[PDB]
Parts: sequence; structure tokens; C-alpha cells
Amino acid sequence: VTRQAAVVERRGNVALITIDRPDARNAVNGAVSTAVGDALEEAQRDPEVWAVVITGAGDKSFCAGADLKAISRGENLYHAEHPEWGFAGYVHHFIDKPTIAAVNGTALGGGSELALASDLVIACESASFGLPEVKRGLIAGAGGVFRIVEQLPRKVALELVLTGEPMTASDALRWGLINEVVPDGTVVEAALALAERITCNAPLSVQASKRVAYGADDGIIGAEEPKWERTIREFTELLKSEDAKEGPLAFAEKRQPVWKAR
Amino acid sequence: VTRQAAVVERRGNVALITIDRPDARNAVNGAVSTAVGDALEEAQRDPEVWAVVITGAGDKSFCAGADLKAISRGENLYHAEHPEWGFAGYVHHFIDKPTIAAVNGTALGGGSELALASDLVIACESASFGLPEVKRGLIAGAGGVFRIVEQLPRKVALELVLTGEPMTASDALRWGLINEVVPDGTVVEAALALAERITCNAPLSVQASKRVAYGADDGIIGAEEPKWERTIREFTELLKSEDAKEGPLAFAEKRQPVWKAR
Amino acid sequence: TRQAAVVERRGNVALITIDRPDARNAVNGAVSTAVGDALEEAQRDPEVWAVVITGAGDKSFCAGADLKAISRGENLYHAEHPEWGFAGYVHHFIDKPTIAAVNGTALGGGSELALASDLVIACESASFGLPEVKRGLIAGAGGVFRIVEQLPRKVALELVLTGEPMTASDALRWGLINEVVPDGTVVEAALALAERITCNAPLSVQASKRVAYGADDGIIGAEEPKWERTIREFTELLKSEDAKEGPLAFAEKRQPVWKAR
Ligand SMILES: [K+]
Repeated sequence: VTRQAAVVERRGNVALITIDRPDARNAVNGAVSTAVGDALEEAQRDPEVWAVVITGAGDKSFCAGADLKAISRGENLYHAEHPEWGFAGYVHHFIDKPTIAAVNGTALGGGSELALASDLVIACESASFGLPEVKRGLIAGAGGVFRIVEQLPRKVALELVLTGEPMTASDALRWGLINEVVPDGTVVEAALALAERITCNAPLSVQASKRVAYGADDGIIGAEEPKWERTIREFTELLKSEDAKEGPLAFAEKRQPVWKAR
Repeated sequence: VTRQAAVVERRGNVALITIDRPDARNAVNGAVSTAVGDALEEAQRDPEVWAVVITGAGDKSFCAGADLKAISRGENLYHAEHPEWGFAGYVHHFIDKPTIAAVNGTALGGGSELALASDLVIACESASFGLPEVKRGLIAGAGGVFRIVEQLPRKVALELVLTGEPMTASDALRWGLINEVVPDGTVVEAALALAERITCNAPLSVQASKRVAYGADDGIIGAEEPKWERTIREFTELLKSEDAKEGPLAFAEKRQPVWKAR
Repeated sequence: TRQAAVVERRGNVALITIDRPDARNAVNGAVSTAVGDALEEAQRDPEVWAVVITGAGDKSFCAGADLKAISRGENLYHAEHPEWGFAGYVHHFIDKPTIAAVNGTALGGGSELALASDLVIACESASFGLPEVKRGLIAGAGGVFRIVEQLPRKVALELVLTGEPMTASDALRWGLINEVVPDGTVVEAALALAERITCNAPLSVQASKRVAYGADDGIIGAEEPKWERTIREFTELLKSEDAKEGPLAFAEKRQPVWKAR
């Protein structure tokens, strides 16, 4: 349809990005990655933008992950100029400005990966997080596996990765994986309120603090680059497997998959 | 003395390893390390083994740590062919398959190190963890010191390390050090049920995710290698100290140790 | 004429007290020199098996850097050892375990002392935080990079980026600190924690500390680039107009007007 895949708007010193494909549960195709990647670069460049909020349209889904139809059309899913930014033009796209994921609904797979890549997270009551890629014969290749082990206690993170089972918003708050849980429908105002508790502070201070906290130098987190390389390497090999073909196919006939370990 | 030191059983796609020296509280000698190390390597090589559970015989002790009579006889406590696998053929023995410690009783010292080396942990209600070596004149030389600081909040890990005091299974659960606490006597069934929520997933996805989670390349966790070197160097220096003999002599003469800091 | 810190021995424990309660135990050159020396002495002395640090009184553990001393152009570091950093403490690894006995408010520099310590006991009315971002500055004494290691990442970044405080009770719940005790009783509590450590083999405890931090020859290799990054960022930030506006507005009890330069 003749509509923008994601929209951007200003609220004071805040750039609000809304993934706007609610019929597709806010799944990410190339159009989304273009719009979100461009929006982030613009937020980076504009000295008057002091914080960023990303959210999904509607109340059912924050981001369902990569768009399965787009994948089957063999479409490019990444920013066309900057594939190095990774999934949604977002996960490997460091900027100085603080980013807040306003999780308005289900956030499984790529959706959790967006939250993990963000600095701060507010989720609504009915939101949930997880990396169910292992149930599908792939892996969370947009940073999920190596970032979850850093953002949850190791044993709890490994349970989540290895079983592919979801975590409720309430449990994520309890673990310190997210910052706040709010009523469904209110996530954007809650995120803006959090942003305003940051944009009241000295912007160069907030931004310098963000770089120090991450160990970022010239827009690159040095310690993460080998994790990206390892992930890319593991993912590529995985795709050669028959199981990586079987897994998506089974979910596309609602039957259980038959794993061969090859 | 003449039973297999550790026993292996298949349960579906799960290999179940039981340390089987209940009379010695499942303390580890060369025979245990040989059996456990062999079983891990076989689980690695068998493409039909998709998860491993390790446990100890009976309801009193998961693992008492190093066999002290074996140590006093100057015996080799490691796997005879693979001393590099370290304590029990286990703690420095990375395999692609998810490992679950089914902690059936006390797990102080080496017992905690098996738990720390495993991917996931289920404990019985009366189980306890800790690294009491500091009370004797040595350190946790099987990876316990550097892994517990990664698996508990820093200040909480440091208290456990420096005091040598135990942590209950319920507290471990609350911190996210372990995954589940179950009634005494049911830990094996509970670990197998957890394993079933892993072996239902695509095995190559699960194993690739494990490698990415740990940053493992060709069976080595590069980041841990200098931590092992440091641990072994420190441990060696302590073995030679006067205080390292005062510790056990004081526990034998049923008095308080008088430390000399040499 | 007065002494700024008090150093004493209790059994095998060295007890250090910042003693400027009228300045809310803010750190100047005299504090850093005395605190640095005491740590070095605790390191050298084989009978010192643990260290406790506290502030006098019940209002303030440590208010941070002394703003008068700064405005007077004074040196705030140990006179011989700038490399030890804030209070002679935050970049000064020793083999002996250290316990921060947080006797009251501990924002800014005070939270950095807690973060640099091995263990922390706080009174009920204590609070932690890094409000530097509200002043046009940053927590350049290790606070930003250590807080993200010692609290869950999302929770740490909230603290860092909002500059809002955290109560003793929430710090305990997260495992940032080890114990919360009634006001006025932090020193007895810190010494009791210390006695649960000095009962253990001193060489074991100290080797365990080294392994736990990855310290070789008194240096935590992994933290050096983080120090360098912090110093580089701090240095550049001081050149901005906002870095002057922040402390000026605070001194003038008004809201700062940020220019983002
Ligand atoms: K040991």
C-alpha cells in the first residue's frame, strides 16, 4: 500500500520514530530499514535532537521481526546505502543521542533485538520479549545472542536463548532488562516522559556519558565488532543446513518441524 | 571402590552423566575425571546427543570437590589424557551441546565450579553453593573466582568470594545464578524436563547460539584463557605458602587457624 | 591547621574516616593525600588484611569534589600520585579487600568511591547516583564505566543518563551494595563484615581479589582503555560553554540553560 513504512516526528528535543506497518505486525522490510536508518542518522546530525524514541504502530506488536514475505521475495531487508547498520538500519548503528524503545506490544526475535540495541526500554503490560529463532532453525543474528547475555544474568539469558521461550514484561522489569512497565496504550507518553528526564540534562554530558558507558570510539564499539563477526560467521554456516530450510517451512504449514541435525 | 566412577545413560537426545561415588560424597578423583571427560567428548561427537545433564548419586552431595585422600596420596586428579580439561574433565572442556547441572545436594567448592561451568542449573531446595577455599589457604582454582563475578552481581560475587560463605539455592535463584529450585530428590527429572525444552529446538541453531553466547571459536573461549592463566599462577603460589598447610592442620587439630600471610 | 582524614587500626583492619563533616566530607588535596597514603600503607603492611572507608557523621558519606578548592584552582589529587585519581582512591588497586561504609548521602564522587570499593554497606538514609550530567560534566572518576558493570545495563544507563539518585534499599535489591543497616551503625556493620573476611587466609583472600578483577602487577588491564576514554571525553567536555553554565547555575540556585556547545 501507498503509505510510509516508518514515520518520524519531533516533540521538543525528541525524535519519535514509529514503525508503521501494523497489518504486518510492524515487521521490518527494506522500506523500514531505509526510513529508520535515515531517521537515526538525521537524529545524530541534528544538534537540536537530544533523544530518540522508537515505537511500533497500534497495540498488538512492537516489531514482529524480519518480514517473512520480503525474505521470500528475496528483497533486501537492510538500508540500501548502509547494510553495515544491520537489521532495521538500527542494531549496528551507534549514535550519540540516547535511544528509548517504547515497546507497545509483542517484541519477539528482531523486535527484542531492537530493544537490546536501545539504551533504555519501556514496555506495556502485555509486551513480551524472546529470541525464538532456535525453534525456527536459525539464530538471533541481529545482535540478540551476544547482547542478551550482557543484559540479563548469564544463566537466565542462556535459558532464554537455548529454549527460545518468551519472557514477560514483568519478568524483564524484575531482572533489570527493561526500565518500566506501563498500561497498554500509554507507552509513547511514558517514553517521552523518560526522555524529558534526560533532555533536561546537559546534552554534551549525556552524549559523552553514553560513549564512555558503551566504550564507543568514532561511532564504533570496538569490543562488539568481534561478536558481530562471530555471529555473521555462525549464521552463514547455519544457512547451508537442511534444518535451516526445514524450520521456516514447518512454521509455514503449522506442522511441527523435523530436525535432522544437518 | 570397584564401580564405574561415573555412569552415562541416554534419555532421548540427552546424555545423563552421574558422578557415582556417593560414599565419598561424589568427590572427584582421576577415575571420575576420566569418565566425565570421556562422556563429554562422546556427547560432543555424537550428532544425536542434543543436550547433557550432569548430576551426583544420592540426595546429600552433588559434588564434594577434589578427593582429599587422592590429593594426600599425590595422585593425578585430572583426565589422564587431557589435563587441559581441568577439574573433573569438565570445567575447562567446552562442548557444542547445552549442559545442565542437576545439583542434588551440597555443591561447595569444586561442586560450585561444575555448576558455574555448566550452561544451566537446576538445584534441590537444600542445595548450597559457595567457594570456601579461602578459609583453608587456597583459592577456587577450577574457574570459580572469575566465573562467579560474571554470573552474580559484582558486589554479591565479591562477598561470596572474599568471605567464603555459602549461598542457598533460593538466593541463587533470586539472583539468576541458577534456573530453577525443586524439591529434594526430584532434580534429575526436572533437569531432563528442562533439557526437553531445548532438544525440541533445531540442534545446530542451539549449538551455534551457545558458541555465539560464549564467544567460543574452535572449542576455545578466548576471553577466558588469560583468566585461566592467572588463576593457575595464583593457585600455584598459594600451594607453596605456609598458610596453605596451617589451614588443613587447624581443621584437623580442631582449632582456629593462626594465619601468617606467608 | 586541621587534619582532613583519620587513619586507625582495629585488629587486622585499617579504618579510614574522611573527617570534613562541615564540608559534607567533600574531597580536597589533603583528603586525597591522606587516603592515598593509607591505602599504600595498607598494601605494604602484611598485618593489614582488610580496609574500611567512611565519612564522619550521619549526613554525608562524601559530597564529591570540594567546589571551593576547585574554584580556588587547588590540586584535588594526591600531591605525589595523580595517577591514583579522585581521593587517592578510585584508580589505586590494592591486594587488601576494601569496604565502603556509606554513613549518609553518596552522590557523585561518593558513589565513585563505593563503585571503586570491593564491598558496600549503607545506612537506610544513604543514596547513590551520578548527577554530573545535570551539571554539564560527567562522572570522570570511573563512575560511568563501572556503574554499567555493577548494575543491570538498562538500569545503569537510566541512572547515568537521567542523573537521578538510587535509594540504599533499591541498591541492595539490585546487588549494587551488600547490606543496609540503621543510620548511625554503618562502621560497626562494616567492621563485622571485615571480620568475616580477616578470619580467612590473608594470601587466599588477596589472590582471590586479583583473579576476580583480572589484576596483574597492580593494574586492571581491561580498565585502562576505559580510563583513557573517560579522560579524553572529560577533557573535551570542559571546553564547552555548558560545562561552565552547569556549575554556575547550581551555585546560583537556578535552572541551567544548555546551549549544546
Ligand atoms: K578447587
